[PDB]
Amino acid sequence: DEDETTALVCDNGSGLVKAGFAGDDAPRAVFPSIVGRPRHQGVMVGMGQKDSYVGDEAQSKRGILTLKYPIEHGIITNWDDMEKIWHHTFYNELRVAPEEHPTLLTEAPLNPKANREKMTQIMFETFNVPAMYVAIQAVLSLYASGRTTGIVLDSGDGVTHNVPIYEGYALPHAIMRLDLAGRDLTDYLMKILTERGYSFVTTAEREIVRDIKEKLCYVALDFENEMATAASSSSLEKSYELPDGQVITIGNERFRCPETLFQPSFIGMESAGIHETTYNSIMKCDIDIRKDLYANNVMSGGTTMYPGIADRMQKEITALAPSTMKIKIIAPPERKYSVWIGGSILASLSTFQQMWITKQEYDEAGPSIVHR
Amino acid sequence: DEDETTALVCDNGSGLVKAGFAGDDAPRAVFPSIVGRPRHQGVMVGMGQKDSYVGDEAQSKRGILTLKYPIEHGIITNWDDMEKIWHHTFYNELRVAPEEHPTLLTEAPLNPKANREKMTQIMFETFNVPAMYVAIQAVLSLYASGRTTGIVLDSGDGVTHNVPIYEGYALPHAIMRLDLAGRDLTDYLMKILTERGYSFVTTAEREIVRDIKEKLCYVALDFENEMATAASSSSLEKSYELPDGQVITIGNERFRCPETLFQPSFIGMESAGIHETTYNSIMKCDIDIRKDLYANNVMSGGTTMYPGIADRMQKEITALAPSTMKIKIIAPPERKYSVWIGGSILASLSTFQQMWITKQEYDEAGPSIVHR
Amino acid sequence: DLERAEERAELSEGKCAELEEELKTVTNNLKSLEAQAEKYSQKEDKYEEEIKVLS
Amino acid sequence: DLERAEERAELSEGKCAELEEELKTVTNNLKSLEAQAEKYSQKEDKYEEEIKVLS
Repeated sequence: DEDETTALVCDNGSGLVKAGFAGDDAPRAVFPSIVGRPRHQGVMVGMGQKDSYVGDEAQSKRGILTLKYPIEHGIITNWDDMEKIWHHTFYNELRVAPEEHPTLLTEAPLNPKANREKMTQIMFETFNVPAMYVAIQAVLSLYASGRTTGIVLDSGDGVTHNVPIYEGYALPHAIMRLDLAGRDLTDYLMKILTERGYSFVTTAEREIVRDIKEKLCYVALDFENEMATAASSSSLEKSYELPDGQVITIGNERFRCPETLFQPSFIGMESAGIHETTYNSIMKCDIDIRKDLYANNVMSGGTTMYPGIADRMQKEITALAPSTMKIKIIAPPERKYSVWIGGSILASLSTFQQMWITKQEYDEAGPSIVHR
Repeated sequence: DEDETTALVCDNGSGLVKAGFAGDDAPRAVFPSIVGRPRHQGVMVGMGQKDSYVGDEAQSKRGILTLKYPIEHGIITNWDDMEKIWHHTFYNELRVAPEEHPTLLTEAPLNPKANREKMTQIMFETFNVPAMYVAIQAVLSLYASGRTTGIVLDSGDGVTHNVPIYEGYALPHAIMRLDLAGRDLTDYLMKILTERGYSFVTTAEREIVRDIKEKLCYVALDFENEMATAASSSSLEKSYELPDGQVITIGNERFRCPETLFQPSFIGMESAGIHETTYNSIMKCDIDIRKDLYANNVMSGGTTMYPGIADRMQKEITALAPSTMKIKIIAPPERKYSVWIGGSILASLSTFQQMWITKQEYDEAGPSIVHR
Repeated sequence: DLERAEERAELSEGKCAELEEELKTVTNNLKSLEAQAEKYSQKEDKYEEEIKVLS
Repeated sequence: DLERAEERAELSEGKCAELEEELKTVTNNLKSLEAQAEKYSQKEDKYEEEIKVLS
């Protein structure tokens, strides 16, 4: 129990932090990855002067603060502001004292060696956690779907990745990163919806375009004869009621937004798209392992939640793969937390105890120890 | 007690001064904002030659003096004559010595920086008050209705304003000023009542048209089919008995006077009216704060006291606002003193002590100190 | 059943406010008429005593 | 959001009724004080005219 209860799992994202206790089924804490700094001197009624704001209080009060994102494209870019988000996570969100809890953290696919050593330096030397561990994100997603070999298409708020994993070892030279994700996708909907003849003028109009994207957006299979369908004008249309009455209608654009993930050309991106990239990762891997990867395309991440994403991907890679092959696109329902759940499982596991980096290892080996 | 008893609250208006002690429920002193200067040399029986007259003695003796209004449209226009009204307030009306009383004063919505510094220069350097503070009027009105975010429609004797306030900070760029108020409104009634076939010939006829406006005037909802009602001639009519017998009847015009506040066109004004202006203030503010402002339209000022003002405004902005919105027009009964009461509360408060500008702050920082 | 419960709530809150407002005005018109009545009763008794003495 | 809208509706209807009741009582106390005030004002003016004439 000492640490059975006690292991923490913190998944640091570009848009959201997911956090909680190893053992739980889902994150106890989910909140924006921002750190707000007040543009002016003054106070809220009853509070003192605050130097900084994090998560939702930074979002809610955004009009008087300069908002900053510590993690650009999955990589920690500002370490002063990240130690601020961690502090908030332990002390306010989970309300635990960190110096008696083992902490499993996550990093990104080709996270620079030096960063994995730096967050270890900050975990052990400024938070004084007993022990910690850094798992790679795609690797926890795979594992949370039971398996050990597969290829994960991972897509969240600032990055998309393909991480081919074989008997647990993520394959460095076959990993692909595509910098277009849910953030890019909300801003494109924004324009095709103002372009539908609308105005997201006040900040209460801006924010909810993102809630339109999440609730009403679709990834149609045969996106071709779906536009064609749009035109005959079926009961395909969908009206959402705004903060007030102002019933906005979205028929068609509803799927023009996730067609951006297959066609980056919709947004002036010259890069290849999700399905081709799944494939290219795969023809960059060893030959003998390619049947395995093909029958185990595990999807994780908030942006892979658009319904019919899996069917489109299913047919997208069948038709690029040699017919002798078995294609299989696994997309679980909890996928917006796969990464986290994979960490919860792993860290609550009976056999993981012997991989925890302890302060004994650290004080004796330097940050190098956990770096592997 | 030193200053718990001792804080003064002086609300300077275009028509009336409201004054008294922080702590009280209502102003100890209310009187016209005039300064009379005798047109001829001579005396009243038993008095000496008087150079000047202020408040009610200036009104009562108006036939031999040239009357002057120091505050034009809420802004202090003559500083020689204002120091005269302050002097009168402290020494004669409240009969206090100012050099041992902290003084909370009020200013108008976009009061020029230089004025807030000038009345501070006169408070500290010619009245020698221990400490003082200048609150913005709409902001005290809001606060006296308990809240901190809302939009105040403030309307008195020379100005009308809309001041959107968010967690206490009045929003400069969304404030609207409409120069038509109770003064304009008494003169319009005057004409529709002489136009009813009457004569307000002597000064005892002039003054009481204003007491007709206050007692008998109404703001009808559906001002349309209220004129229509007037015609069928119901028992809608209302006769007032003059200083003498001369029973004057006012049926209809009774509401044609406050319909001027929604239709400025009744008086050759091309500006928009109260309700549209409430609204325009609101579509000039941030988007995310517009649901707040809509559910918190606080009314203050002598001219917002016309019964049924709130119902007309209620329906005036519901029908301009998106139906998804909650409208809420708060109009308290003490509203002709909201501003003052908000100051009484605030200045008698336990936490306000640390915002008082003291002579220590001033003698050391210059007028800049209180200016903020 | 809701748009109905909320609509009934809003109409009764509106009614409530209208009546509460009509009241501050009638109880206030009052302190004024009761005070005017007492002021006149005292002016009356004074002149009733002075008429007795001039008679 | 409902048990909340219905509960707020019931409490505001209760408030509404209490205030509407307090009012029939204050407006009724009124026709009485205003009538007493007018009755005395007329007794006053009569004796003020009779004191003038005896003076």
